[PDB]
Amino acid sequence: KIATASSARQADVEKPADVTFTIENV
Amino acid sequence: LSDDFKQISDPKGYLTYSVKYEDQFTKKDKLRASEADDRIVGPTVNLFK
Amino acid sequence: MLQQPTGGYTTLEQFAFTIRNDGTNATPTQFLQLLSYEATENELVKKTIPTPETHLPSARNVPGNVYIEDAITQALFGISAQNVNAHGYFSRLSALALPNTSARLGLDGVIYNSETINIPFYDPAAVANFAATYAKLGNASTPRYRADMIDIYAHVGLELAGTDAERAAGVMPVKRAKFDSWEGSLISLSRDVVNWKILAFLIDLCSLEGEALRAFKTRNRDVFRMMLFIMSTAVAANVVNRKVTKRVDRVLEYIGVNSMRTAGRTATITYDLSRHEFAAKFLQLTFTRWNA
Amino acid sequence: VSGLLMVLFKVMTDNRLVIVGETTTPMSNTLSTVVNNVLRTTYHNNVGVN
Amino acid sequence: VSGLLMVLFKVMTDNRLVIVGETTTPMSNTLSTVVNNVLRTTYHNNVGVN
Amino acid sequence: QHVDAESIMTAPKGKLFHLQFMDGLLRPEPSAFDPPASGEDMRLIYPLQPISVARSMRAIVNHNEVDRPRGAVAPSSYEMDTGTLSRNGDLLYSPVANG
Amino acid sequence: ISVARSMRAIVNHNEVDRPRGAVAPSSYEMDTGTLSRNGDLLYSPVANGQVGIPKLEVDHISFSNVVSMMTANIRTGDDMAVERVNPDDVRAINIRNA
Repeated sequence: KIATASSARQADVEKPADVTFTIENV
Repeated sequence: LSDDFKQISDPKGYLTYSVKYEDQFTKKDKLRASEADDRIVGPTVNLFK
Repeated sequence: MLQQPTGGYTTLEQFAFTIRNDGTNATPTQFLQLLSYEATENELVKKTIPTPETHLPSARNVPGNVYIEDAITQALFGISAQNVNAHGYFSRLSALALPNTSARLGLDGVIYNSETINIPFYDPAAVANFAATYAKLGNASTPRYRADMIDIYAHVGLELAGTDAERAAGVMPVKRAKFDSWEGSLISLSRDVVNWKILAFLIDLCSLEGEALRAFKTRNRDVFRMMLFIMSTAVAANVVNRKVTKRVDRVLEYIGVNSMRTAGRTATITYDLSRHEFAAKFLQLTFTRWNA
Repeated sequence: VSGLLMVLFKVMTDNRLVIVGETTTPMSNTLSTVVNNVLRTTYHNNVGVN
Repeated sequence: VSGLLMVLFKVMTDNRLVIVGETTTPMSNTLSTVVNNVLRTTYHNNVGVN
Repeated sequence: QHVDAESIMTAPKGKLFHLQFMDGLLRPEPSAFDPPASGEDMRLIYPLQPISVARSMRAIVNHNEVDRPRGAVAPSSYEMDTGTLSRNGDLLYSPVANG
Repeated sequence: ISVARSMRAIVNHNEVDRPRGAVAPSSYEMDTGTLSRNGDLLYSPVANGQVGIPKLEVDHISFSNVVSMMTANIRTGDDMAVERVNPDDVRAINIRNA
């Protein structure tokens, strides 16, 4: 088979901050 | 033979823990654990969630 | 049972009070050096503290181990402490006040109704002297016994920012504190203080008498002053950074004047009214013991 | 009072005799050290709660 | 040159404010020691690339 | 389950009442902008003796991530002391200190 | 050219040996430092006891950094509301006093 080349950049995964209703602390 | 005893496995106690939770409290950082350690420790961490 | 040293428990290396200074360990005395003050046109005057009520809360037995040290330190120094006036802890404290109680105060700061031989604890006579006064912290909420939340802070100012001549005079200008500081200097200071084992300090304050007691008052004045400082940041009307050259100076206006502010803010820990009642009562008892 | 009696009766007549149930011998390297110390070679899969 | 300006503009007007995302607290014994040292209790599941 | 003062006063002497009591340790703080409450919540009935004699643990949440909530209870050490057996076969706790 | 290059030739020359012309990432890419007391990013101190150079002060890129964050969304709460109560009589209003 023929030799080949490829590329990759790191992807964005930024999202608006989630709204949670539960709370970690008293 | 007489059935003088009642052979069993994984016995009931006379006392058990009972728990009331407030469901609105919940830690945001999920705690991954070893599957083995999760199967020893795990009934406990659920009951005292 | 830990024997109490003639100089008090505070002499022990086990009970050293220390604070991080931009992260490095330092005695409170070498933090208070950084502080500098600007006087203003108003003037603090310390009228005498009303004497604390004799009435201790009833010594009802309660399930479990009360964590009294953590209770007090959180009520005074912790971020958004809750249930500070809940009565059970101080009821056990009054149980410690009894002449021959089974209860014991661990060096950990917990109270155990068991004799609990495994855990080391303070000499019961000393905690008898200490509980006999500080159980009164349970009176802090009851309307008959609420402490002056306003005037007592004058004393705080005088004992913190007061120059030796002003401390003799009993009257000082209201002051604006300032110091070279770091990102969350006041919060981190309150963290460093809330971890203090103050019961050594209080038990020594109540148990010691005569020359050992007065020497305790001189040896520990900086400690007392740091607790006073954390409270002052809690009650300061306003706290702000000032950018002098590349340095950032934290500025607390004003020392010795309780603003009765209750809403939270970034700069400092904040008292809800329950924390004001508590802190004021604590100041009543502590300043009464300190001046004798 | 009656209930205590029956509790006391039911315990007086508890003729149960344990036999080992299904059990496991976790390979140790698979357990976190805090749990590896507590563990003693083997244990019932019905660990219960402590 | 224009692009640099707009880069410089877009950074001058970046009003983003991070909130912690979904996170994990790996049980440590489950991580190889080289990674256990680098790790500090918790981390975003979107670890990124270093 | 509710209880009028009238029933607390006029219930047969032999009957078991069933009171309820809140543990409000796990009630989260009000929002900074919740409207002020002019009203005063009030209470009449209290226990005369400790209730929650059965309690083992309490307030399994974090106060401020690291700090302990006031009124939280850790389990007694004895719950966790698998001891050993005495030479006749009775259960024992672990020796405390030595020997 | 290849001013942008961070790494190169991520293969093995002869299993253990390094290929000629391969480049390892600069140390700075990997130095999560800490924050200076005012809150700026810094590299780790080099040797001792010298204070860590701020990351913006020098030209190397760094991909491990300490970002401050809210623990959870801060818009979650109820919006502030007030009780405006306009004056009883307009003629009685004192606009004076300057």
